[PDB]
Amino acid sequence: DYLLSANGSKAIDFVWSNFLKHPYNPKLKQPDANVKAAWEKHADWEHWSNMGQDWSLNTPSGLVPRPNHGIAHTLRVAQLVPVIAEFLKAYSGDPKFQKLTQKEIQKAQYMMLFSVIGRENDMSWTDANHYQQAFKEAYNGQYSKHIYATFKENAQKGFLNHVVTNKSSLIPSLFSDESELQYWAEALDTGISSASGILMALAHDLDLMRCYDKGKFNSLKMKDLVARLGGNEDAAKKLADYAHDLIVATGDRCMGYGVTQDYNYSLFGKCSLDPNECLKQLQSIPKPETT
Repeated sequence: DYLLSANGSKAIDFVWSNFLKHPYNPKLKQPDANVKAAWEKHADWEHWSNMGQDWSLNTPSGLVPRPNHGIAHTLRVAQLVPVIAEFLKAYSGDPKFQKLTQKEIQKAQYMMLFSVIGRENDMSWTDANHYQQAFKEAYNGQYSKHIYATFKENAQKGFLNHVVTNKSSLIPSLFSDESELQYWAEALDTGISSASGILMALAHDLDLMRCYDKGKFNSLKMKDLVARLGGNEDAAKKLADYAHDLIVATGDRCMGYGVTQDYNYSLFGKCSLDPNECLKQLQSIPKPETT
């Protein structure tokens, strides 16, 4: 809905041109030797190479930077938000989800456009916890700034930059005033009980089927989604099927759910190098109906 609006289109162009079309930062590709050694002692941690994973992807259309957190991912999580809201209203059994007016849902969708702009590598929140702990263990307890939290602070900076540059178009029609804007900017700091926060978290969670294996996606994402939909596994599966179909529509990899696939390099390149083409492919997917 909001992604074709003037405000949506301008936000997409901002995040694409200033952040998402550019490479990750080579200085964040891997830890130093000391941090690596401390990290490797934790056999239960995913390997430190997660920091440099998914750096870029060659496609017939060009070399795609940040392929696992680029324009296709960003547009999909934004597109998921209104559909998730309709599923929550239909199946959650929690009346708190009717605080989701169109304006609320549009703000949540808008925020998702800024949800990965601060990234300088592909590492997860858990990876950043591990880096910070490994740093402490390698360097006599010394403190280091949490890498993922720094990404989110940089995203807040870029979000606020865009919104204030376009304040007359966004306040009060999307954000009522500067105080409300401040609350939504603080909502980018994702590490959650509000209706809009749950909505944004579920969009992030669903799209992780692109990079989680099936055991991890089912245990860490699907169980929670089913419980949020009142235990309705059929409804959760319809919603996950939609997230899967958006992934396939953009040529992206799908590892954790449904009919799995590797990248379609041609389609992924076309979508990942042209936001408007990516959005066109996304909107060709039927939105599921709720009872």
